[PDB]
Amino acid sequence: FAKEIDVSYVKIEEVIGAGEFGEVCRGRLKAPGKKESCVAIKTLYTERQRREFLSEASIMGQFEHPNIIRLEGVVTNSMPVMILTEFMENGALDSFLRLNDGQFTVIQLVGMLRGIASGMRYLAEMSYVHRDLAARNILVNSNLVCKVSDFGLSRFGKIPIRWTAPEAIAFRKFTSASDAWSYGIVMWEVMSFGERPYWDMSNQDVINAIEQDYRLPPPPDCPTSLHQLMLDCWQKDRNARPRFPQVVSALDKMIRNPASLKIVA
Ligand SMILES: COCCNC(=O)c1ccc(Nc2ncc3cc(-c4ccncc4)ccc3n2)cc1
Ligand SMILES: [Mg+2]
Ligand SMILES: [Mg+2]
Repeated sequence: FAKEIDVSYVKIEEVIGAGEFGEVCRGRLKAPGKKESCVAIKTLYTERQRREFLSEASIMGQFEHPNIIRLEGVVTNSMPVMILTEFMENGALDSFLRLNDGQFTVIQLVGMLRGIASGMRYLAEMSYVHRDLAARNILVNSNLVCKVSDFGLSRFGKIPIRWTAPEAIAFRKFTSASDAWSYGIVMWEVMSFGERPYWDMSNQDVINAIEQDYRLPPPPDCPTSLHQLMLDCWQKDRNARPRFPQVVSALDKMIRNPASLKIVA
């Protein structure tokens, strides 16, 4: 593995959350010749489960981008198995926004979406299909920088219906274009300050609604240009959806022309 670290360099500070295979902790990483850094630690079962859990670390270690969670290291030679990443002070974006409901400006929200879109642009360029892009899988640092998290080389836990493109649900064809659909859902989550997508519907109702041309309405106070970008991401034809460089360009144009963001339906 790339970034194997001696367990003596890690001090676990406190449990900060619950992950899929175990606890999420905050800790301190101090390696010889390097400054001490704050880390988030995921601790871990069968051999296939261990290889799947560690597959997150394998791919994360091959990415380097300001909007992609940074791998600091892994503990595999010793037990328990750990994945260490940079610590993100504000945690998951959906809960962060619910805590701060209506407290960030449209320009700040657009900056967060631009950061997510830059991370996705990088992944699509690397031919990496996320498949689980959702606000709960975005982490936020003290400066409000949004980073894509939740990596893995495993195949579908269950398909996250509410965030998945219709061709991906129906034919299990996951592409950067189905991630563009998911990104549209993330835009809606952000502009709604962490509301659950299709909150008043079940998974089967969502599958039926989407197939029957229903699309999420603009969140309260959402600029029309942002809801139009959502509708573009939600085109039934995957080839008609904007690619991530187009998404970033559209958001940069909004940031540059804030008067456009004043138009609300
Ligand atoms: C005492 O607990 C109170 C509740 N917890 C928080 O407020 C909280 C705040 C910040 C974060 N930050 C954080 N920072 C980085 C993370 C990184 C991962 C991760 C992802 C993939 N592989 C390994 C780790 C998971 C969660 C992560 N969470 C988490 C919880
Ligand atoms: Mg780089
Ligand atoms: Mg996932």
